[PDB]
Amino acid sequence: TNYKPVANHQYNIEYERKKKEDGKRARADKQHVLDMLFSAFEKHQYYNLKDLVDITKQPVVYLKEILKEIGVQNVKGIHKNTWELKPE
Amino acid sequence: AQLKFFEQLDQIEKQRKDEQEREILQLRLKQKAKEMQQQELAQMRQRDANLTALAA
Amino acid sequence: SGSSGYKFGVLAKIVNYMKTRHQRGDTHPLTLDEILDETQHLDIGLKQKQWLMTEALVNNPKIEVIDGKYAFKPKYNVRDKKALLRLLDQHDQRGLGGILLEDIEEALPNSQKAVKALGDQILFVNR
Amino acid sequence: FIQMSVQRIVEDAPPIDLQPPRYLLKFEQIYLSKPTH
Amino acid sequence: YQLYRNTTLGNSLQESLDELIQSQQITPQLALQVLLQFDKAINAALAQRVRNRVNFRGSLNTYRFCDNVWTFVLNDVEFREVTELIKVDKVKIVACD
Amino acid sequence: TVPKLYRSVIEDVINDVRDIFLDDGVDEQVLMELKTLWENKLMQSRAVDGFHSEEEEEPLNSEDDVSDEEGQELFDTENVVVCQYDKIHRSKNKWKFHLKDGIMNLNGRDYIFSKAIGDAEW
Amino acid sequence: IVPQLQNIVSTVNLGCKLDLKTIALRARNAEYNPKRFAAVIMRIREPRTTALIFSSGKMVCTGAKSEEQSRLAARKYARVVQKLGFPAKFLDFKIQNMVGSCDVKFPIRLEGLVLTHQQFSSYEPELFPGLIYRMIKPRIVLLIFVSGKVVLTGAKVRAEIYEAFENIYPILKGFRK
Amino acid sequence: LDLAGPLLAFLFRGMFKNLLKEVRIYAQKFIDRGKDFNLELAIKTRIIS
Repeated sequence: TNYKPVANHQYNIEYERKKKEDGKRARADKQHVLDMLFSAFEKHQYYNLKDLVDITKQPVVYLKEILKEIGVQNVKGIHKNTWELKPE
Repeated sequence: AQLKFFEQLDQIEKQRKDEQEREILQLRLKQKAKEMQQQELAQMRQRDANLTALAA
Repeated sequence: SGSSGYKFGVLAKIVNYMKTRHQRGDTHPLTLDEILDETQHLDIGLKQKQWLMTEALVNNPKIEVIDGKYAFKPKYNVRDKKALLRLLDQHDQRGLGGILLEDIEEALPNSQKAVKALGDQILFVNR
Repeated sequence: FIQMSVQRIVEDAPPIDLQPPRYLLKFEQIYLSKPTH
Repeated sequence: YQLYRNTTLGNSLQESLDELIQSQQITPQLALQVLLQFDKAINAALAQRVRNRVNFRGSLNTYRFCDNVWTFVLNDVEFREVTELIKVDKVKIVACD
Repeated sequence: TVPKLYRSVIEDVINDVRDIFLDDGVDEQVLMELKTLWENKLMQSRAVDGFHSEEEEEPLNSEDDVSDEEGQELFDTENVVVCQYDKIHRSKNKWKFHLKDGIMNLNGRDYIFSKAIGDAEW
Repeated sequence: IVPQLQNIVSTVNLGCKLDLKTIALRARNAEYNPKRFAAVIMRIREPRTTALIFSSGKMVCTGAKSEEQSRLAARKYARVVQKLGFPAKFLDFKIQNMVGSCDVKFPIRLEGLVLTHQQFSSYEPELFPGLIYRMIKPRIVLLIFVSGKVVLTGAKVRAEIYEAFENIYPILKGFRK
Repeated sequence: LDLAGPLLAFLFRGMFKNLLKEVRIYAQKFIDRGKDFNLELAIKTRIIS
């Protein structure tokens, strides 16, 4: 019933993926990221934070700071803290 | 250059089609998401071309 | 998406560049061409430059231009970083509605100003 | 209960579906071995 | 990858393109579109057309890795492919993933 | 087997830029002029014939040196190899290269490989 | 027996903000891949040494086999930064550790009294054959391989490596096969 | 008249369903990370015993 495996097979598979894309990324070129975010904002005035996280390789915390600068998060009553361009 | 200008005027008819595209901006969303992916790919490839220029 | 000229948010970069020099402490009135030269977007094309003046500059609610050269628009008052004691002296003004976003960048880090303020009669409380 | 009903209870039970990829589990024939401690 | 533009093939192309612009035959922008077409075409042809199995060796100098592209420079090297052998004392190697 | 690939690629590219040319308002004679210009250059360089050719904490600089002029790396005539890397490996100063799809212009001659394996000490 | 130093790891502050991308493109033999790690790895041939030069101006140097070699290599790395054009300074060249290796020259088995007491010794055969004898009075970790090679690690100064080996020498002499 | 077998079946029937339910919950969580599960570690041996 009980074998002697060293590294569980499931654990070894995630490792290669976790290595391939080292977690998230670094913190730079915010203006270049802003132009890409603006193209996404044109597609939808309010954009889900999780969808933006998929769009940007950079870490969520760094992305949130850029998103807060462009506009205040608005819940919209649907949750997800949708991000919209500031009226100013 | 006047033929060039009238070709530009048909491009302006294409831009009236682009005003329809301004009304356009679902399937259009998937295509523009593909365009965002393409813009990231283009930044990466421009950096690759900069590397090729060092090779040049 | 209405009408957009060349790269998206060229105006936003122009606003950021205008903000950067003021925070740096080098303040000069800048024409739209001068800000475009600083951003390196000056060769954006004649139609795109005209679009920025006609729509992007007009869109901003607080945009201020003295005459030939545009002037800082987010804060009408210059970021002097001085006479804070004088601002306190008028209690009714109460520092002219001073904002933390305006501070921590006027010409020095807020923490250095806070150490000077603590020694002075001025007291800082943040609701 | 051992000889017949137990095989029938495991053999006949809802198939396990769990999904992107999905995962299927199917039960076969129950074996019972003499008491052992 | 705009990798193969500075090759005999790719440069002869660019030179040809530059001249047409100068003689008002073609214009730029269209020329960029042509280069883009070239990238797809050279890449496609390389991966599926001809293959050779070989064996080899070298001696290192500089290396660089950026944009997932390795650029080496070997000195006093020797690269033999199948029957043919080469005697090189200065070789630059650019390699994409 | 190399002039063949080049013809192959030139043909394929010409047929694909044909569409671009006509759509950008271009006579097909200028497309055939491009082909001719392209062929001419290679036939003039005479690198090969072909089927189209048939037609104190501060004074840090006192000792100096330790590094060398970076010009020793660039000649512009240096044997240039373009290839695809599978795995590059380095233990201590020992490097091993696992390369593929490469075109090697060396000793003046042109070579190709689907795979190349090398060894070098740094 | 006298232990021989095999590795010196040192940290030296260059004193100013450095742009990593510019350093990688110019300085020869300098790999800077952001995804795997955040620092430029620079290697020099004359004294073997691999150095990670960090972005905020802190440099860690490794691979040197003596006290003088580590300082000389670090000075050369600082000189290269000055040659690039970044302002370069040398600050607190402080050794962090010196791994040393030696052979007692006799076979060693410590198992007989390990069973009775193992306060300073921890040994698991599956994890590794070597037994780790973390020692408190001179802070070092000494690992005994059954063959007799002892590797001492963690010593911030040259004297500690020698003192620990002299201290552990009687225990091994007692358990000599 | 119910006997020993037809009463143990009523007890066994539901408990086997409980092992199957549990297998679903455990593997479900793992499938979500995309990790992939192992049914040998998914069966909780004590639900029937």
